[PDB]
Amino acid sequence: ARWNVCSYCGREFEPGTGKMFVRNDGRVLFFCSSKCEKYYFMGRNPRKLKWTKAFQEARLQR
Amino acid sequence: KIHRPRRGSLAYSPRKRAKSIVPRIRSWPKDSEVRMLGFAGYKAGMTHILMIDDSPGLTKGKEIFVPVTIVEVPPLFVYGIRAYKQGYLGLETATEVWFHDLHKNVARRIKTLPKNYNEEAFQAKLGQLEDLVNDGEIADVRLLVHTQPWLIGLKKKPEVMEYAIGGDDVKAKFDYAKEKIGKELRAGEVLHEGELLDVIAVTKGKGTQGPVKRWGVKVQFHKAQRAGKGRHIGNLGPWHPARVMWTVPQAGQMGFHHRTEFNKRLIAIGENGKLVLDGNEIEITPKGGFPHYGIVRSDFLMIEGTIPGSFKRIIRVRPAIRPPKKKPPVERPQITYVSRESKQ
Amino acid sequence: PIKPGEEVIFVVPINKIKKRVPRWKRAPRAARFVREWIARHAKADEVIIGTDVNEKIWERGAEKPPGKLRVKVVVEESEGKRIARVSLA
RNA sequence: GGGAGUAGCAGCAUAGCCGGGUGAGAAUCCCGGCCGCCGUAGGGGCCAGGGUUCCACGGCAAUGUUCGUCAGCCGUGGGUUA
RNA sequence: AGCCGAGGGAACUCGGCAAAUUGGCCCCGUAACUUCGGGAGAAGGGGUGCCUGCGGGUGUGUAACCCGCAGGUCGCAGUGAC
RNA sequence: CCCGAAAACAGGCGGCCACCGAGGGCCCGGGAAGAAGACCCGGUUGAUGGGGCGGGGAUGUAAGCGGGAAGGGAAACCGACCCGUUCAGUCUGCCGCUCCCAACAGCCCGAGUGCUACCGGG
Ligand SMILES: [Zn+2]
Repeated sequence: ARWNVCSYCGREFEPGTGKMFVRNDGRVLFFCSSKCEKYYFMGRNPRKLKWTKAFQEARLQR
Repeated sequence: KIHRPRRGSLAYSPRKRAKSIVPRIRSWPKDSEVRMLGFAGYKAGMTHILMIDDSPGLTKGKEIFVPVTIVEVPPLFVYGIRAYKQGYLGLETATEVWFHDLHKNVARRIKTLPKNYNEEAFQAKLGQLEDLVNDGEIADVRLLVHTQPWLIGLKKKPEVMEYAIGGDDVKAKFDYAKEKIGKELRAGEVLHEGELLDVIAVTKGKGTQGPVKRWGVKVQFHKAQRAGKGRHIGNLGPWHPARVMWTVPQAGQMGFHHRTEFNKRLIAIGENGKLVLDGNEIEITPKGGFPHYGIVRSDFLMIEGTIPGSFKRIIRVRPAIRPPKKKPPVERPQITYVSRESKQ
Repeated sequence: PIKPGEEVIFVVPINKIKKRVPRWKRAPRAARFVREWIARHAKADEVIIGTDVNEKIWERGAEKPPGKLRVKVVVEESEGKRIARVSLA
């Protein structure tokens, strides 16, 4: 009954939900929503979005 | 020649609108324990849990995702006792006895209640029925019950029903019924965690539908789609017999049918909106409330899987008239997680 | 009812008739909805809508009237039956 | 006569709303405002053909695919200068 | 009469019917065959927005119309619709 | 398991009224129900719809103001875009609390009999 962490928004999401994506090089990824999956695959930058944690990352990086 | 099975079943015909929104029970199970053989409540919503598997089969002993339905069950009121005798063909009612003090709202279902009917008259009628049953004429005893929808603020007009009693002695059944009448009855006194149940309700309505969706008919070739016949059947039959056969699929009413399900497992029984997992007391109501149904506040059943009906519909439950041979244990399973996040 | 004199602010939900009609008929239906709603909620026998209310309803063309109107209402009682007048708020 | 108070009065340019007026009577006629369509044509000019359909006043039995106080409809009077 | 559809991609059908794909401009590059005129826009590949400036052509022109360059910056997408 | 008192032996039970009026319908506020009809919930012994105020949710951080910005211009100033105020602003065919507005006022159907053989009891 473990909560997973999303690779785009950085939030925790509950057991029984979400997606695991696998790349043929073994690298794994975790998504909480089709929104985040789609944005990742199309190439929106999360460091610019004020509802992610990478945004606080970049705010420190300033 | 190409062979294939026919489209749809003929076992649920005629596919018409149900006679009543309150569902009727036709058959009862044979139980040795002297108890009331069912309960009734209102459907609230769905969630999921993570539990350790119990039932025989592969996956046993592992942590699995399980969908769950919640049914709110306020206590019922027992207002009557009926006696049945054997007539020429089948059973026929011999007589009825009622309680004298009934809620003001019951008159919304039963417009004509007696005028005075005091307690001493009620007791004399009980005595008459007792002596009648004490001879050997009587063959079955049933309870008369009404819901109390006003505790949970859903409505004020109750639903009135009849429920059978288990065992094989009319006198035992009558002693039970006489110790029950005039009082409120709870689901924990009737049901046991871990049982298998049959659920009964009227399904969601969908109005008039065509044969593609009502029977699983195929959509014709794209030439016919451009001709004006895509969602039609080919023909109504052959030259002879020179009439339309009742087995040919046609459009009509879909949904709002009487239906029965088999072998749904009872996971847990809750009280006052709470469930106790590991000493804690957690709320099943998700953040924001159930969609199209508010907060659960009285008592609730957790049933595995899905059940017929819309949200605020009346549900009836009975124990397992047709269970398998490798039942799982009658005991609440080990639950590791219950979801109570927002559902809208 | 409401006392004549007193100006009463009323919020008219026009979202309740969207999807009852096709898009190009949404504003002419909204006008009738406003009229009937105010008649009901002010217990009036006649309602007089202002040009300002009409122009606010037709501002964005015939397909996009606002979901909620804020309107002042003033009732005048005359020959018995009451008569309502609608303005913007 | 039955078919039947049924089909049709959609499809190629989906258009009306608010206030005021006239009148026995107004979804359909007039005024104002808002909202819309055409915009190398649905705008302007003018052959052939038609022949008074032109103008004003007064009307609504019939005509106009519905209504009509309106009208290329009906009636009474006028109107084309080298 | 129109819009979108996960995974697969003609397994549909007499038959890829119908629908879909491509698409404007500049630069690179371009086969067999040939009546040497063509084939040929063959095929195929790269780029394109906004802002801040710098240069050229004709012209008397800090008039007008055209041809190039550098830098900064935003978006899934710059012949962004047509 | 599904349909099933029009099953012509056209059923059983309990209760109410008659031998002015029990009961039912139109009407009103609405869906979980719906081609017209039908079905279900409520109608001030009230949270049925709206409003207000709170929860949950979808997008993605508003306008204005201020500070920067490759560069240009004596200087003032221009300047796509960036930063802060700012999980913001907008919306919500979901939930809860609260009588602030409307569920008013009415109108329509509607059972009543006698002869013969009586039955079982006066
Ligand atoms: Zn995420």
